[PDB]
Amino acid sequence: SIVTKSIVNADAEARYLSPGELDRIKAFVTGGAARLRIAETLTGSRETIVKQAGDRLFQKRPDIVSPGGNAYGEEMTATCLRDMDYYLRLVTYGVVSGDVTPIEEIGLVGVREMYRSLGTPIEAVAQSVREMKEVASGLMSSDDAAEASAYFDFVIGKMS
Amino acid sequence: SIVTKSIVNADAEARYLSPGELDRIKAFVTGGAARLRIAETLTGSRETIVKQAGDRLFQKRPDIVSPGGNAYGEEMTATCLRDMDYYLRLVTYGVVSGDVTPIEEIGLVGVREMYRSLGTPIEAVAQSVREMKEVASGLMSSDDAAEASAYFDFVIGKMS
Amino acid sequence: SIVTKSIVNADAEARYLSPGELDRIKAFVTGGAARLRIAETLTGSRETIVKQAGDRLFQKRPDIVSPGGNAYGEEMTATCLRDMDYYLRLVTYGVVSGDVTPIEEIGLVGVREMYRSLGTPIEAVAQSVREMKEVASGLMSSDDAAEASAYFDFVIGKMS
Amino acid sequence: SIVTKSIVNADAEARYLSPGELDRIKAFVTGGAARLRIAETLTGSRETIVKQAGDRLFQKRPDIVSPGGNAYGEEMTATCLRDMDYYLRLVTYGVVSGDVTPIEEIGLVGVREMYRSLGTPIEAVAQSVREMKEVASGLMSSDDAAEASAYFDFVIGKMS
Amino acid sequence: MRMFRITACVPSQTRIRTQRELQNTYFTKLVPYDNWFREQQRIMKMGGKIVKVELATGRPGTNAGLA
Amino acid sequence: WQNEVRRFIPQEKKLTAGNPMNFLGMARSINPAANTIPKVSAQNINIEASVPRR
Amino acid sequence: WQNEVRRFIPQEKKLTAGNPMNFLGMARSINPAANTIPKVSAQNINIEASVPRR
Amino acid sequence: MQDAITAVINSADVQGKYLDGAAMDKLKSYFASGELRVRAASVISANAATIVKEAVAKSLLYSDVTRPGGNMYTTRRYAACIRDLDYYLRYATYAMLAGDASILDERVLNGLKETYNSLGVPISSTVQAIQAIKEVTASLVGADAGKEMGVYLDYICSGLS
Amino acid sequence: MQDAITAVINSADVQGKYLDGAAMDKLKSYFASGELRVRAASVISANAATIVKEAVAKSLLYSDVTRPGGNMYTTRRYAACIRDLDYYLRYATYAMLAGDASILDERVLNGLKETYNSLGVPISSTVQAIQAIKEVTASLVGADAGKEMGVYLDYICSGLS
Amino acid sequence: MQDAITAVINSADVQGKYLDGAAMDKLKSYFASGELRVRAASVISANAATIVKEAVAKSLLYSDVTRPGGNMYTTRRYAACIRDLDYYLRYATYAMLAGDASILDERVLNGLKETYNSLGVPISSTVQAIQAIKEVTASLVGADAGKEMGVYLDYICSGLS
Amino acid sequence: MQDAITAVINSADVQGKYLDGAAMDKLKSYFASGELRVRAASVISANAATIVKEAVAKSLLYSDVTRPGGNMYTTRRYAACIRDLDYYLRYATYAMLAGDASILDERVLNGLKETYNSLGVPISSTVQAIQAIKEVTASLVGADAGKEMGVYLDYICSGLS
Amino acid sequence: MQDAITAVINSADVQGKYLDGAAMDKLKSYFASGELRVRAASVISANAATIVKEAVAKSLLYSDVTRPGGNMYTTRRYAACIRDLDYYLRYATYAMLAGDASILDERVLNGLKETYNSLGVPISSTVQAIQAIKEVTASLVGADAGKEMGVYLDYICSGLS
Ligand SMILES: *[C@@H](C)[C@H]1/C(=C/c2[nH]c(/C=C3N=C(/C=C4\NC(=O)C(CC)=C4C)C(C)=C\3CCC(=O)O)c(CCC(=O)O)c2C)NC(=O)[C@@H]1C
Ligand SMILES: *[C@@H](C)[C@H]1/C(=C/c2[nH]c(/C=C3N=C(/C=C4\NC(=O)C(CC)=C4C)C(C)=C\3CCC(=O)O)c(CCC(=O)O)c2C)NC(=O)[C@@H]1C
Ligand SMILES: *[C@@H](C)[C@H]1/C(=C/c2[nH]c(/C=C3N=C(/C=C4\NC(=O)C(CC)=C4C)C(C)=C\3CCC(=O)O)c(CCC(=O)O)c2C)NC(=O)[C@@H]1C
Ligand SMILES: *[C@H](C)[C@H]1/C(=C/c2[nH]c(/C=C3N=C(/C=C4\NC(=O)C(CC)=C4C)C(C)=C\3CCC(=O)O)c(CCC(=O)O)c2C)NC(=O)[C@@H]1C
Ligand SMILES: *[C@H](C)[C@H]1/C(=C/c2[nH]c(/C=C3N=C(/C=C4\NC(=O)C(CC)=C4C)C(C)=C\3CCC(=O)O)c(CCC(=O)O)c2C)NC(=O)[C@@H]1C
Ligand SMILES: *[C@H](C)[C@H]1/C(=C/c2[nH]c(/C=C3N=C(/C=C4\NC(=O)C(CC)=C4C)C(C)=C\3CCC(=O)O)c(CCC(=O)O)c2C)NC(=O)[C@@H]1C
Ligand SMILES: *[C@H](C)[C@H]1/C(=C/c2[nH]c(/C=C3N=C(/C=C4\NC(=O)C(CC)=C4C)C(C)=C\3CCC(=O)O)c(CCC(=O)O)c2C)NC(=O)[C@@H]1C
Ligand SMILES: *[C@H](C)[C@H]1/C(=C/c2[nH]c(/C=C3N=C(/C=C4\NC(=O)C(CC)=C4C)C(C)=C\3CCC(=O)O)c(CCC(=O)O)c2C)NC(=O)[C@@H]1C
Repeated sequence: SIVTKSIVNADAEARYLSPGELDRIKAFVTGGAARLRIAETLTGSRETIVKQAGDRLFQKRPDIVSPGGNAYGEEMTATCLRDMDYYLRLVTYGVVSGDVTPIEEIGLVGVREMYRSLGTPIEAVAQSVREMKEVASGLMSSDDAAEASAYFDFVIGKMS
Repeated sequence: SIVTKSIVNADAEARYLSPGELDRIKAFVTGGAARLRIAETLTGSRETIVKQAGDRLFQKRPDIVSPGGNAYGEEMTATCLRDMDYYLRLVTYGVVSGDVTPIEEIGLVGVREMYRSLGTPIEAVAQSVREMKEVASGLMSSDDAAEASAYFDFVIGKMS
Repeated sequence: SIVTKSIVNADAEARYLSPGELDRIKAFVTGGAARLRIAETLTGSRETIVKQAGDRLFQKRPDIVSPGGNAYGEEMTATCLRDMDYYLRLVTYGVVSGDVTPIEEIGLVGVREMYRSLGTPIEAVAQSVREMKEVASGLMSSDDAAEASAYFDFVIGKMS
Repeated sequence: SIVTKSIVNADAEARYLSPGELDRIKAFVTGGAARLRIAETLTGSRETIVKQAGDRLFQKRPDIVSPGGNAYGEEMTATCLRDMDYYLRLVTYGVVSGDVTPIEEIGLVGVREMYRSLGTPIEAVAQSVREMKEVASGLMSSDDAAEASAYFDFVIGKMS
Repeated sequence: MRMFRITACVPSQTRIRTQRELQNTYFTKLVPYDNWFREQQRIMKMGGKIVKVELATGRPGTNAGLA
Repeated sequence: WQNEVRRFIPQEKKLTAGNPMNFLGMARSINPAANTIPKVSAQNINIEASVPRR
Repeated sequence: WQNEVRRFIPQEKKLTAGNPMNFLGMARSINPAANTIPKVSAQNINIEASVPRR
Repeated sequence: MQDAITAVINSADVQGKYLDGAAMDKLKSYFASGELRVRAASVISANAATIVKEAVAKSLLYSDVTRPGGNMYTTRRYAACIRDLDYYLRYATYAMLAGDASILDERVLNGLKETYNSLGVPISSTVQAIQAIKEVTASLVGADAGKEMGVYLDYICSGLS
Repeated sequence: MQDAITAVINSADVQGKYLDGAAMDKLKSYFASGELRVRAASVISANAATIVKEAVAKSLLYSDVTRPGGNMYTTRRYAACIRDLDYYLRYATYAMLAGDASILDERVLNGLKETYNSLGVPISSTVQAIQAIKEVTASLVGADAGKEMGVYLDYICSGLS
Repeated sequence: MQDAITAVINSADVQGKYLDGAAMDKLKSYFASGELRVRAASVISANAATIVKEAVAKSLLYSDVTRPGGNMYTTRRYAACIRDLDYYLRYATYAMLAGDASILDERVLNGLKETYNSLGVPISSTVQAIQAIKEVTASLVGADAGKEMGVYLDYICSGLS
Repeated sequence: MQDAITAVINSADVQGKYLDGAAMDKLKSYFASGELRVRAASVISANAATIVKEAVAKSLLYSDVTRPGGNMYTTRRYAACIRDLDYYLRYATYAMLAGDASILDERVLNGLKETYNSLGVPISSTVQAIQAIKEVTASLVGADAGKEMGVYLDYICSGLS
Repeated sequence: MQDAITAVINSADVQGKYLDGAAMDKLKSYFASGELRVRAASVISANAATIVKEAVAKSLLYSDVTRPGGNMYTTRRYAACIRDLDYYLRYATYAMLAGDASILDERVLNGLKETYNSLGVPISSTVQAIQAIKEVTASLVGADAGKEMGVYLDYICSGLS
């Protein structure tokens, strides 16, 4: 949350909130209607974004789905799409909160260790969330595509 | 009786029989014509409702009339109808008393140990009282049936 | 176990074990091998003893398996045989332990509350384990049948 | 008796005796002839038991019979050996009873307060019954001296 | 267990109670042997008088067999 | 030449102790004699002498 | 006179969000195209020049 | 413990003021709902055992908790669990009579979390057993009275969670 | 820490689903309150020395604790007291901006009881000090923003009590 | 609590199966232990106070604990000390008869360390008194029953220290 | 409990010797003070209702606790606070007659802070009530006799703080 | 910490003699264990990630613990649980090389229960994880080494639970 981030920075500097942080909170608290509209767009298009981005990922990288791959069977593919739904939910949470702190606290700290333990190619997970970003920007309005693509961008950067 | 219950509750905390129960005693002694009408209706139609209640009881649980059952033999079935007639008379005693303590004093203390010693299904006895309640509710006129339903539901609740 | 019941009695009475009681744990540990023989022959013949006991219960009490019954179904007879085998396990545990303590601690405390929640006849399951006693006396040697059938007499008397 | 202890325990837990307890009664009414034989041997040879035990007690603790003491004098030694005969008869009563409760309710309840009012060292009486069991095991068979020393053992434990 | 059947009258010396108190004023009760000395002492501390006491349970003069 | 797919579902579950799966087959082999539905009218039983009178 | 006999299985546990069983049908509807088995034997390859050099 | 009426009285007492119109129309809401609460009380008191019977039948029978190793195994633990569901149903009926959850706060949920943690009692299976009680009593007593019973049983679930 | 929107996000996250309509309604409720929270935070941040000055003058000065030998004596301890009430007012402003009292029992109330017990600090005197801040801020900013500030300040009082 | 026989019964019952040879061997092992524990408990019950009085005479008598200043001087707390040692010897004989130390951490060691910390009881001196009880018991009853009493008294020492 | 004379006896018994000359000097100092202690105890026992009356009047009436919602509100709680101050004055009289502040942590301060923390009793209001008690007592029995009352009421304040 | 060889060295040194025959055959038992322990350590250090990998796959993965709501949920908590199981496996391997659980109760178990209660870590789920490590190590290292590894892992389970 942007309020949580500004409070954390003000607490670290041991001071009250600056007017710049405070009217950023004002601007967010007025303009949150567009962000919740983006969140409803993603929630309504939850299944089709994951489905199309999964198809595009398996076209681009068919060796995560080949024999010997990490996600071979239909159940393993279902776990892949489950992780895609997880990260889409986190991007929706980041769009709503206005800051990447829920995404960091839930699904980006220790993701390298988790996917090392699972054997999963994290560069292919970055490709997966990249195709989710591409599909969402395709079916979303351009300013809304940029607003959601900021958080998609952060998830791509922290995975890769 | 409700007067006896009010006397017992006043004597337990050493009161002088407050108007909060004395108005209830007044309402009971004024409206006793309706419960006497209920009692004479049940007394007049006592045999039809107990036969239909035994019919629905054997419809739902024909174990007891099966050769292994407790009510088998056409004498034990007669004893079943006799016990159900006993509980119907207890219901009439309660509806002329105004409360649940005559049914409690006559036929609910130790009924569990009684039917444990007799080997009968006490849940099927409760089901028989349920069917007697339903047939009496069908025979009686709405709010009178709802008034008798408190005494019936007391019998099922303490039976089960 | 006989040692744990005697030591709970001595602990409550604030004394060491009485020399008669030490003499009787002495008698139990000298005569314990026959109890192990009872346990191993019941473990060897568990399926046939429960076959004969269930079949003769289904002959003797047809109301249990009659329509409307709690043990009417094929499923319901299967879970009845489950309860049969559970009480056989308790009898084997008791003849190993030398006392009634595992039977009462596992399958007798609260069993009336359980079986009245389930609607099952406690006299019928007592008849079942009595039939386990009689077929065990038929199948197993006569001298150890005294101890095994005696613990069966305990569970039928405590259950009925 | 052991039947009295078992019947007190069974009445306390408010049902019939467990087959552990009927096993207690069964083995007691097999071994009662042997117990009666042991008690008859002690009754027949009682005089050498009390006399030799008192003599070696006086050898072990000469302070008790030293002048000014409790047991000093022919009169006081006569009363002391009468106490020795009392205790030996009580242990024979315990042997024929099969437990230690007649021993308790005759001579071991209030014995500490008894000998404190009499000015009698209970540790010296404990040494006295130690020499009692020594002489009894000396002139008694070893398997018989096992249970005789068990009952003398209880006397030593409760009175020491 | 060699119980006593006693009856005694215990008045209230300090409070005027408004509940019914025959049931703990004048009462007949069964008291065990090892509790009876303490119970009779407790009545005599409370100021009540032992109206009557008899040995309903057990036999007097029994040396053994009292448990 | 296959990768064993990570079947997380508890299918082909080993029927452990305490299940009625271990007694379904013996219930089939017993095949209990279910009693017929008795034809008792419960309407024509006069409860004055059919009740035992001893 | 109908009778309600239950089953050895309990009630089915209600499927929740984190369980990938709800995505099994969508994975089937994808049906991802696997890759062909590669027919390379690697005995004929020679590691002195087939490694690139720039 | 306090019901809705004495909760209003105590809140106005701490506020130090008389009963304003919010207190009066909350009291009128309780007086409107009282007949429904009495009827639901009569139905639940009639069917107290059967609600628990069908709820434990449709929630945790023939499952791993009733299997050996599970915590509903043995007759002692099973009857303790049935008495626990009876406690939950009776205290939910009490809270439905009161119009307040203070009885659930002080007589039910006080110490129940660490009691079940010390006992090893499965919290999620207990919660879905309470959910089964909710569905049975909602099918039995009606939609609105079932909704108040459901929100009090869900308060028990949230306190136990 | 946690604010209102992160509380909504975590409440959706523990059950695993996305944000439904009720979550968006709570979000719009917080977005409606955000104007009041921002203006109250600006006012308190502008006047923050005057609030603790008036509170210490109203509740702490000319008493036994500031008479010599007390804990308010020995000017280092007085400056630490002014710093402590400044900390309380600043973190209450943080919780007022947040809409959730998680920062109060994370970064203030964690160990504060045994801090004051080890330092011999009068607990109810501190509680009176935060209540003095409460009516000073209530008179400063208004009834509703003062109500929210009062909620977080007496949350601090209840944690300290 | 639970003994060895009830322990192996419960270890069968957690999987819900009958007893196999892995139960048979240890169950016959406990039966082989048997009469040794019986006669050891018999002779301990014979001279029950005597191990205690030689243990105190060898270890606790004529030292700083019975000298003033020590926590065993005065008749009341030395009475409490010998009552404690009677309790320890009785419950160690209980654990020896049971064949498991469940009665020790169920009946003795629960809260004993913290109540001795509240009373200021010397932990090391109580441990050394238990060692005195152990050595007198081992000199009395023999080697195998002596080391059975030794391992249960050392379990008491390890729990208390 | 303990007084000055049994404190002398216990200090003799810890080191294990008899009563030396300094012990006799401390005893004679107590015997010299005992006339003043008896006179002050008689005056406080005669006027004990007036001390608590004037102390509550000068320290507790017309305050936030006495306004509704506070702890001094609800006449049951009001009379309980009066009874608490009566207990404080009576045990302070016991301590002044004794000569040692052991009766306060043996019979008053044992769990008292935990009691008031669980009860929501204002600690500083109780402390200033004790200050009013000792001021009224020192004004009544004089400065020299009121010195010991000041010692023990301030000991109550230090224990309760 | 100590191993079995320094344990018998210290047991000889505390009573102050040289190495006797009990020390001789205890050392012979440890040297006879020897090769088996060092080979088990070699194969565990070989496939170190394998046991924890399919142990989490066998026990923890695809359950309510790793679903939302559970404690295995979120990637930081997942990596923390992997770190904890690597800790447990490494320290169990260390205790296997030592022959004593001194490194277990001296490096792991002290404070672990209360820090897991502070963090809300499920003790039963960690126990099932340790059982999964026990089963996979039994499948990977053999029978005798597998069962002594199981002794050390369920010593960890008994200490933690
Ligand atoms: C045939 C003679 C009997 C029969 C039995 C019957 N049992 C059930 C169901 C259950 N039985 C148990 C019993 C136990 N749980 C334990 O842990 C132990 C040992 C300590 C026992 C003995 C339980 C818990 C159930 C409930 C579900 C389950 O199987 O776990 C039924 C089914 C009742 C239903 O409504 O489904 C039946 C019919 N029927 C009889 O008449 C005899 C008593
Ligand atoms: C004239 C000399 C100046 C002046 C003084 C002034 N001071 C106060 C108030 C207080 N001063 C103190 C001081 C101390 N606390 C300590 O621990 C120490 C060192 C030992 C000191 C010196 C305190 C605590 C107060 C608060 C009130 C109290 O007595 O507790 C005032 C009063 C302010 C008011 O409005 O209450 C004044 C007037 N003021 C000036 O203008 C001169 C420069
Ligand atoms: C005239 C009516 C009579 C009278 C009254 C009187 N009362 C006080 C003081 C107080 N009265 C209370 C009462 C309550 N506390 C509670 O919690 C409740 C229940 C809701 C009640 C009724 C209290 C707390 C006080 C203390 C002071 C305060 O204002 O809170 C006074 C004042 C006495 C003084 O010296 O301050 C008076 C005068 N006095 C009479 O003579 C008439 C008989
Ligand atoms: C799909 C594009 C890629 C991939 C997927 C894959 N994932 C798993 C298994 C798991 N993934 C997680 C992840 C998370 N847990 C969390 O709490 C969060 C944040 C909210 C995330 C992202 C977890 C825990 C698992 C374990 C199983 C479970 O559901 O708990 C697998 C299965 C691996 C296995 O051995 O079972 C797979 C295959 N694999 C690929 O190749 C793609 C790159
Ligand atoms: C009054 C008409 C004459 C009389 C009375 C007197 N009564 C008592 C005390 C007692 N009274 C009873 C009687 C009852 N207790 C009950 O609970 C009930 C029914 C609900 C009745 C009728 C009892 C049991 C006592 C003794 C216990 C008590 O004090 O409550 C006394 C006191 C006797 C004493 O010595 O304490 C007296 C004197 N005596 C007269 O002179 C009046 C003419
Ligand atoms: C049943 C839903 C599940 C469950 C139950 C279970 N409960 C116990 C035992 C106890 N239950 C309570 C609860 C309460 N006592 C109260 O007085 C109140 C409020 C009025 C409540 C809520 C308590 C205190 C106990 C412990 C006392 C006792 O022994 O009964 C057990 C037994 C645990 C044992 O070790 O015997 C069980 C099994 N567990 C399940 O698996 C069911 C899903
Ligand atoms: C002498 C008149 C008679 C008598 C004495 C006797 N005493 C002991 C040894 C001990 N006595 C005590 C008792 C006390 N502990 C205290 O703290 C106090 C005063 C507060 C007393 C009175 C204790 C503890 C011992 C043991 C030694 C120790 O200091 O711990 C003995 C020795 C017995 C032995 O076996 O060592 C004796 C002989 N006995 C008589 O016969 C005289 C009549
Ligand atoms: C004696 C070995 C050493 C010693 C002990 C000591 N103990 C007490 C008093 C108590 N001891 C206990 C402990 C127990 N309660 C139990 O139920 C059991 C066994 C299961 C034990 C071990 C308790 C509760 C008390 C207090 C009640 C009582 O006195 O019986 C004291 C007295 C403390 C005091 O002065 O108040 C002492 C001194 N201290 C030593 O120095 C000996 C080495």
